[PDB]
Amino acid sequence: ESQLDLRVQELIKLICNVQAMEEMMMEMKYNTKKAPLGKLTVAQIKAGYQSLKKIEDCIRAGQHGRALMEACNEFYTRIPHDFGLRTPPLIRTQKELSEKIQLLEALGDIEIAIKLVKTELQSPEHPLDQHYRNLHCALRPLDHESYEFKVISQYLQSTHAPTHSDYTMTLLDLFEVEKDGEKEAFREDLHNRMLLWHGSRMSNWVGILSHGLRIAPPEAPITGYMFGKGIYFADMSSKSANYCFASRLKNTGLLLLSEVALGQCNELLEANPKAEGLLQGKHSTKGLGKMAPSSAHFVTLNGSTVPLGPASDTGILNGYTLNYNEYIVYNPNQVRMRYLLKVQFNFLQLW
Ligand SMILES: COCCCN1Cc2cccc(C(N)=O)c2C1=O
Repeated sequence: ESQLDLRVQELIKLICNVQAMEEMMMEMKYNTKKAPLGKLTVAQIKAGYQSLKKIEDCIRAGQHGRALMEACNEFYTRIPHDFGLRTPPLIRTQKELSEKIQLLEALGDIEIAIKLVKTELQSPEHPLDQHYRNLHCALRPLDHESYEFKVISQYLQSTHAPTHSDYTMTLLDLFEVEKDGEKEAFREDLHNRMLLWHGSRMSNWVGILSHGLRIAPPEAPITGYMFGKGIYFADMSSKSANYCFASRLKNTGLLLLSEVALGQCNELLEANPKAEGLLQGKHSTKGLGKMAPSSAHFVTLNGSTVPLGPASDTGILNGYTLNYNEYIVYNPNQVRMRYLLKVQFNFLQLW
């Protein structure tokens, strides 16, 4: 029998489920049958990113014919997909290229997860307890009556964007997060600390909790990252929640809240994959949104500003303009993971 709080038991059971990872990869068209997740290697993933660079080259030159077909076929050979009887689809847009980056990120997190979930041959501990220990990340459930639950609930609801109307979110459980080493590494000296959202797919949480949020590797396509290879956050819960890729079938997702040491922001109206080079002493990039929470409503929680909603106009308009802010830091030492929300997505099929 498990010695964990039942809330933690259910969380661990959810994120450490290998079959759920398999099903998630199958939904993304990855061929789990022919290329078992247990046998996938970091070298194979790295080569996958390299083949995306060649696709990126085609996209940035608007070459959509045989050169693109060949580049996509190379990627599909390295990272097996299951397209049934259909001609393999081409990867033609920045959006489609981003989906493939997301796949490789998920594969890397699953590679980590499969190693982590291995249990001891003989042990006095329940499997759930071994998985939990192997995270090296404390997860302490908070009561729904608590002040922290009240404020985080308010943050979640008040920053659900009105343009993200396809679903609502219900907070099922809330955990305080303390990742081994993060406090010691954190730039607690930097000003402008904010409590910001980060969403990710369900397959990714074992990786994120055990290794923290990470930046993209040098081999990844540069233009797959609209503000460069950093760690991306939102001040709108639903902007991050969209990156959970929850569905009617799998409607439980997680959202992470982290204390982010932004320091001096470099404010940008337009996307620039080379943004990190423009910092010139500044500590973070802020993609400037049309709509944002306003300072009048902000509260503090454990030394971080909480940008409570609702969102309203920022006076920012362009070319393209971001709907909502996004914040990018380029070193994990500017992040301290703080809360993990177990969220039920309630989908509305609107027409
Ligand atoms: C290929 O991936 C590029 C980064 C994609 N982006 C952009 C972004 C903005 C705001 C929040 C988030 C988040 N995950 O919560 C993200 C995100 O993942």
